[PDB]
Amino acid sequence: GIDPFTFENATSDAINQDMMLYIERIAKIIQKLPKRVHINVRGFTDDTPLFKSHYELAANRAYRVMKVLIQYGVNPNQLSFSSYGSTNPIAPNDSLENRMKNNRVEIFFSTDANDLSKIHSILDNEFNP
Amino acid sequence: GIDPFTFENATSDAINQDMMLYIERIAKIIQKLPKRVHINVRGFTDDTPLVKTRFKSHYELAANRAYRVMKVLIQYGVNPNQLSFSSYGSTNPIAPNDSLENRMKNNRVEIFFSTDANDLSKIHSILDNEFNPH
Repeated sequence: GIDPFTFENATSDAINQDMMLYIERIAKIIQKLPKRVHINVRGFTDDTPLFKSHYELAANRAYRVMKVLIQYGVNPNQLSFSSYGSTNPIAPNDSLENRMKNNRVEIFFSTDANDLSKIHSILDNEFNP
Repeated sequence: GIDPFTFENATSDAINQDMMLYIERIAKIIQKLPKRVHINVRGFTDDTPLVKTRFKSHYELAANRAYRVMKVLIQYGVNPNQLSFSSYGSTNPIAPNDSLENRMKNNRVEIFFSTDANDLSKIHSILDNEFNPH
């Protein structure tokens, strides 16, 4: 299914060419969804020491991804972004591997139950050969 | 006292030079505020039916207005963590949509501050210092 947008280094909001292409793919998918469906782009970090806060770094990540989605044709009306800083990690900040996991941006869908079926179907088909 | 960013007509999302200069003043003030104060950049339209535009609803036009203003604030150094944008479409007009000149007033972006009661005083002072200097 949809993987989060991972960031290569703990302290950067830079998006490499591979994630740029993956954001483009998701943008195109988003434009197939019902118009009443909105997308919240959520930014997170690990607890790597530092940007004057992890909220700032997360916000930049999320904002940048949102900007890329709009560049590739997602309607701004459907979009928002949010920063979660170093909170709500995918995994404890134990290892290199777990920390790297936590530096990411995730897509949340806002949908009624009818459109939820339609998103589900589109995503199930998009990511299953 | 502090005016909205008013757009040129019912369908424009263009930010002209006068508006860039005004957005820059607001970016300046934002960077002086307490870190706990956040800013919501709100976009609006009149209720004129959309013609000669790209732009399938007033919500989409209002969103691009607000988004574009927000991008400019960030260009001028406002921290994205303190920012969001919201589209209100043709809702919550400032003027009745009864005449052409009143409708034109509704095509705007407004800056909302999110603040606790203690920081509110600091914001007021900062706004005063910028927009009523002496």
